[PDB]
Amino acid sequence: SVFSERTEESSAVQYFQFYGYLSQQQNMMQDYVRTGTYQRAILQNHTDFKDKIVLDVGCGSGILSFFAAQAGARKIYAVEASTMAQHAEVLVKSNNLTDRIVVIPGKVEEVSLPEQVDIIISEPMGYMLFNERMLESYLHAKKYLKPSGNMFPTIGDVHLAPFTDEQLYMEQFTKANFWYQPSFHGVDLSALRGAAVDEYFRQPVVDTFDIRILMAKSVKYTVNFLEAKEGDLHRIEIPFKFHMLHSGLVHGLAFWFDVAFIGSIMTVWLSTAPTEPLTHWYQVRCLFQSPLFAKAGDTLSGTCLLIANKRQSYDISIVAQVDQTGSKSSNLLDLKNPFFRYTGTTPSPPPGSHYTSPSENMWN
Amino acid sequence: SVFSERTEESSAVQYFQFYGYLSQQQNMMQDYVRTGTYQRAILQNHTDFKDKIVLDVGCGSGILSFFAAQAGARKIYAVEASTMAQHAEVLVKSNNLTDRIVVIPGKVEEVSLPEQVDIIISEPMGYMLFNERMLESYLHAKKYLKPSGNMFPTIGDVHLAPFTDEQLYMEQFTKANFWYQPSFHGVDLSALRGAAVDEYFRQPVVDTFDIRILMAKSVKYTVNFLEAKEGDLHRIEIPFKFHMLHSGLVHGLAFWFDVAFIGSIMTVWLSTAPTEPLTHWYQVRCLFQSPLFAKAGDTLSGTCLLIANKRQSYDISIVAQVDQTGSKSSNLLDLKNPFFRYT
Amino acid sequence: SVFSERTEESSAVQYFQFYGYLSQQQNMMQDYVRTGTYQRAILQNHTDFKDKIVLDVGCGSGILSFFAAQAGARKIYAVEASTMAQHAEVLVKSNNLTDRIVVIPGKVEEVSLPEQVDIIISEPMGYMLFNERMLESYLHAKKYLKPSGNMFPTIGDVHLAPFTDEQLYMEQFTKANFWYQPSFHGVDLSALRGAAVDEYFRQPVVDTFDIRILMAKSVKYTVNFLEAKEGDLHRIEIPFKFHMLHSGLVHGLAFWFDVAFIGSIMTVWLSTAPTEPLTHWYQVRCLFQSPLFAKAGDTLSGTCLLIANKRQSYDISIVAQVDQTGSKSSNLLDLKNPFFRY
Amino acid sequence: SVFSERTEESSAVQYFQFYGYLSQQQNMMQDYVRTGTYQRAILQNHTDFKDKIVLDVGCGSGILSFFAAQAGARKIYAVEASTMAQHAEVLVKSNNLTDRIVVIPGKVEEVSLPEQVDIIISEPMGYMLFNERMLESYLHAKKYLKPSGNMFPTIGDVHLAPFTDEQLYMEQFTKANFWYQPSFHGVDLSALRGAAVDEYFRQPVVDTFDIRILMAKSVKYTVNFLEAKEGDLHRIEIPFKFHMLHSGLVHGLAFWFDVAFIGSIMTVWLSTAPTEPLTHWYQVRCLFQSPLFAKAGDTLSGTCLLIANKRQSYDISIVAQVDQTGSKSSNLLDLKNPFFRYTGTTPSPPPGSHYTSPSENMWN
Amino acid sequence: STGGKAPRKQLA
Amino acid sequence: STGGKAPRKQLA
Ligand SMILES: Nc1ncnc2c1ncn2[C@@H]1O[C@H](CSCC[C@H](N)C(=O)O)[C@@H](O)[C@H]1O
Ligand SMILES: Nc1ncnc2c1ncn2[C@@H]1O[C@H](CSCC[C@H](N)C(=O)O)[C@@H](O)[C@H]1O
Ligand SMILES: *C/C=C/[C@H]1O[C@@H](n2cnc3c(N)ncnc32)[C@H](O)[C@@H]1O
Ligand SMILES: *C/C=C/[C@H]1O[C@@H](n2cnc3c(N)ncnc32)[C@H](O)[C@@H]1O
Repeated sequence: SVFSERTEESSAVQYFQFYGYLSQQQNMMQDYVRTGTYQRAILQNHTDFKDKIVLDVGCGSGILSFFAAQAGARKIYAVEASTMAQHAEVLVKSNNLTDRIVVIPGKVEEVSLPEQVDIIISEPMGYMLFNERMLESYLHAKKYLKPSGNMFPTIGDVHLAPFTDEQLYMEQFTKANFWYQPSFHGVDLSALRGAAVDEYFRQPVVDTFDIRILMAKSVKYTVNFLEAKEGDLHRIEIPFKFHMLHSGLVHGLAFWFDVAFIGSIMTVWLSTAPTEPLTHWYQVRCLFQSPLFAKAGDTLSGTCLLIANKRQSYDISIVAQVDQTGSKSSNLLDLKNPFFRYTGTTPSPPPGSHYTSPSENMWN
Repeated sequence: SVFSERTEESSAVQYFQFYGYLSQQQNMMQDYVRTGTYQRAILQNHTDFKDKIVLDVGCGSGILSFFAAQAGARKIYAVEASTMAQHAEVLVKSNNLTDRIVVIPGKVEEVSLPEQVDIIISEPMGYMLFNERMLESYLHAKKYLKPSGNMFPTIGDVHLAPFTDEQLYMEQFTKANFWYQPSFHGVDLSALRGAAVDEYFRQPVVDTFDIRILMAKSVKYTVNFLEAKEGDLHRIEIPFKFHMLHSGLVHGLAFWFDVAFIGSIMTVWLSTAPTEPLTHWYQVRCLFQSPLFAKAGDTLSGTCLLIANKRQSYDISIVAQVDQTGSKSSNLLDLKNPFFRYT
Repeated sequence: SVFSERTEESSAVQYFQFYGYLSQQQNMMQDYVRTGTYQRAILQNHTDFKDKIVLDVGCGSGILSFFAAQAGARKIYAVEASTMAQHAEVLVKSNNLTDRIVVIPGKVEEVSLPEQVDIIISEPMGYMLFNERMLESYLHAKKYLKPSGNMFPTIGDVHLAPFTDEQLYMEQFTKANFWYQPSFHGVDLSALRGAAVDEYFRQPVVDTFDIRILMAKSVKYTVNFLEAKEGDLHRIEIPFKFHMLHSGLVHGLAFWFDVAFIGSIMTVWLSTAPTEPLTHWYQVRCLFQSPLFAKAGDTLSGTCLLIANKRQSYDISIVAQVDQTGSKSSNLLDLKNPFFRY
Repeated sequence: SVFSERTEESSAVQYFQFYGYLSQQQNMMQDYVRTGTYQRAILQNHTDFKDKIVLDVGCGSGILSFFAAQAGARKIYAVEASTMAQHAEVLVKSNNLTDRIVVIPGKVEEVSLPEQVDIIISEPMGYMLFNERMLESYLHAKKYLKPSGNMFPTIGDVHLAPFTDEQLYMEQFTKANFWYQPSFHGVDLSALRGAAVDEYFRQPVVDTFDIRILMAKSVKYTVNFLEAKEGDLHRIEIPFKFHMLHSGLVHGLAFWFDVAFIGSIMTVWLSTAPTEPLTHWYQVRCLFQSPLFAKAGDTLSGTCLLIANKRQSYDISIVAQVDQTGSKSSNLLDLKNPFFRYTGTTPSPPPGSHYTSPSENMWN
Repeated sequence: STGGKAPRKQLA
Repeated sequence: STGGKAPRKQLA
């Protein structure tokens, strides 16, 4: 099968075991921005569902299929590969919808649908959009779509922007310096300090931040799910040419993504941007091994290359240079092994952001 | 191989990938109680190591081997199945101990040692002692132990005691009751509430607590590593009879463990008790889906049964009843997937 | 009689037995907000009583008739159906008011008055206003009211507002979850947990709370006693459209009421609001079996439907939904059997 | 029917409505002394139930029948007149005991059993034992009992003892003095003060207390349920002759009760005495209209006469006198309308109970 | 009446 | 590996 070919067995076992837990379904369902936006996108575009045949790829508990049913769908085929397909079947029965929602356990690449559908719905976005590689299963499912059928979501936008965060960068060496001591209980650990530094820099950072750490307007890479093919996501090349709005040390690239539900009545947008309410996707930041000094007006150019791997993730290659100086930096990161840094605190703005006296603005 | 037979491939890949990260070695090493206690147990029993041949099972970074070398060991075979073995080799060279510490990559069940050893050292304890099933690898390595050989640690004591903690129960109960809603965005989830409760309470809770919440003296189950067999840990039956010291609701059983280094000079203990300084093992609590009400003087009896699974952990079955009232609780927990509550 | 038709006999016996106890009259009398507000409303509007003929519906000890007498009434017919009519008579004589206050034992639906009256006074308010169904007896008495006669109180406003109170919800939920146990002394009770939840949450909660737990401005349902007919109270429909001012879990709806005495000199209000001094009516909260999640700016809409029953109370139906999400909560409550948490 | 004849319909409606509430079942079930003692009495006398036929009069939720089933009963007929009979049926099915527990809705005076039984179980005790008049239903059920059959409980003991409590007595006039006011909002209420005093003194007090307020050993009036008949409870005459152990003012009589389960193996006691852990029955106290002075050694003699009424309760008539001085007092109380005075605090001992210096015992 | 409303008293 | 353990992150 297409899925087994591109996926290692061990990775698939852990993956679908995770999604078999009701607690993980709850976590996603309780993301109000996520679940609420999907409901609005479907119900406000009721003409795209009224008396239509629907395919729900990776339905989980089936919540998106119930929204399609609320919109008037005649038949909904809810495909799910984890053992959550059982729990979804129970929900379909308890909600008296067995005549309109058919749960099909198994992988969308391996099951059979009795007919073609008018619209496909799914929530295939991982963090940084592409993690988990479920977008390819979502695109694979277009083999069941009628010629003029729609897809919810319809397009996806990944945004990249350079950031400055001296604390984040320096924290990598503070952690690795554990190994830079000559007598840890009598053992010199210093020979491993470089390996520790390497290990931390291969990890993307999943958390949030104040948008004022961004040093340039974002660049946008768009995937059109109506047109894209599975193979388009095996190698994702994202060139960028950032025109610096602020002067400082560039420590890496920040990533967020938006999706759009282009319906007949309206287009609904789901955004994970740092300017929007926090979602369970947060944002993702990839450090440079060495910071790049840029002054306002300079151009930071380079490429972000994502190479899919058989662990349902991507190997990230980032290269960037300040054109005016030729100073270059790079990094290689494993999208599958990010560091979850979120603490729950409100992100602090970069120092040096006060342009008027804060003391004069006490009491307002 | 013995390991591959009792271990699923997808579990071993993830398991040894986890221990290949230097950050995880740092987490264990920085546990000063664990690392300091291991060192003192070895150095104070230097006669058990002086000019002896040592096997280190799962040496990781090799820290325990360096302690054995400090104690005067003549030769130390440091077996490690993760890619951490390469980092340990770097430390052996950089510490100028290539003549005394030999890193042997691979599983202790699939490798070949050039000779037998006088003492085996290891840190194979997981959460609730038995998680990860590395105790069986530690016992398996006895194939290389000399008749008169020793084991560091020598014995392991797992302790059980009933606790009361209404806050912990209501946290887990409230989470599961998410699936009691009849109209989540207009969808009736209530049919899955029973399944949700089963799932959430299948998770043992890893964190620390005060001895005050314990309602009776602990019961102890001992594994003597000198004389136990690999197969002895496939099915672990822990009967208990708790004489309640306080009245109230029993919300479950709390677990912790001690290990003892029975050396020739002295015996040194490493404790994860809730009355002792915190270690990276914390303590473990298995909640009842429904608490049992007990009076002071009552007896809470039952059995905690651990059945090893092919994911390098145990399916836990805890059955308990208040003898005076016949109120019974039956629970099944997955030791592999605990809830880490420590904030 | 109108009363016996709408009232079960066992309910009427217990009802009027309750009000025959002097201790229960003391409880109401000692409510200083209630008693002092009534007196002030009557004495300040003395022109509405000076040389007038008065009817006091359910006079109990007679306290309100004494206020009308203080205000200058010529004759006051004090109707009381409980045995308290005897004690009221004792007070009329001991206070030397036999020439002005005439106690008439019996139900206002069944007695005969020698003449029509200029003004009717009464304290027929139950908790949540409508309990006891005495408002219908108060309105039924208008058959004795002259065309342009007045009524004290003149109007009644019921207020409802959504509230959040996790502690209250968990108390009632925890009690009901006693019936979730699978081994109570070895007996599996869990098959009754649903019935338990239905029973416990069928009880309205009578106590007081702080206005901060309210998540939206209240809506108001008004009964104009001058215009209303007693049949109007058999089925009371209260639609509501709440604009949520705070995000969080809506655990139910809180209820309270105000009444106005619209006199010729001034209008006086008696309020049981959670922002006002406590009265013996407290406030009333109907819990949802499962709370609704709402965001600030959302609209919580639904209908509160009160259907009168033969036990001198109402079966309460509350259906509410968060419009933005379609999350709905339906509940049925017995106003006669509340849970007194205070 | 025997029940309808002796009971007013108004009382029966409110009575059985109250017992149709699961919350009231829970209150009784959670009384550990009461529920645990019943369980111990049944299970420890297992021979009295093993392979026997049982009748449970007023089974409520059926909890006592489940205990009899745990003891080995072959057949149990559980009669309940409230709507709780439905919930008991649900529990019988859910516990897989439909073959061994038969729930019969209705009053034990009006239902028909298919056969006679070996043992009757019930919990027919109200406060002061006799309230509710359920003991007569319990005895009426002996028409289904085999000649050699047993009764659980087997006997009941009502205990009476004189008490001194100056605060309780004075409180009656403090409450009544609300009416001794010449201008309550301009109204002279004083003419009703005597009626308020009469009203409070007709109320027994349901409360607990410290045993040191008792001034003499209790007298016990025993009802042998195996021998007594229905009519024995219509008029209950309890003479007493109290040998005063303490000198002081006697303000009334305190009541509690015990029951015994006389089984073939052992006898088990359920006591509501003030010396035992509190039960939901608490204790009951009836005041005299005037206190009686008594010296230690005197005899306080009189009668407590309980006359059953059609409201499932008793009119109580107490007359007592101190023989040595002829001082007499009396009172008439309605057992159906007690004042629930329990507050939740530990009952304080009467003043003047310290025979050693409390200051010398602060540091015992 | 109190006994008509509550035949059995509440125990905490 | 954090991704193998949790593809989707926890939102309080
Ligand atoms: N079957 C096996 N054979 C060899 N090593 C194993 C093994 N099972 C687990 N291990 C290794 O044993 C280590 C346990 S953690 C202990 C590390 C080190 N001894 C210290 O105390 O710091 C892990 O690094 C793991 O990779
Ligand atoms: N249908 C009816 N006819 C006459 N009296 C009634 C009645 N329904 C209720 N009542 C009486 O109305 C009274 C209401 S409470 C007592 C109010 C009194 N005015 C005071 O302030 O003290 C009760 O005494 C009750 O017995
Ligand atoms: C972000 C996860 C969404 C849901 O989709 C499910 N899922 C992933 N991949 C597949 C395939 N190939 N077929 C069916 N369902 C799939 C995940 O399990 C998750 O519930
Ligand atoms: C004190 C507990 C009484 C229980 O018994 C029930 N009950 C009272 N009276 C009768 C009669 N005559 N027949 C059957 N059950 C009766 C009460 O309802 C309560 O459960």
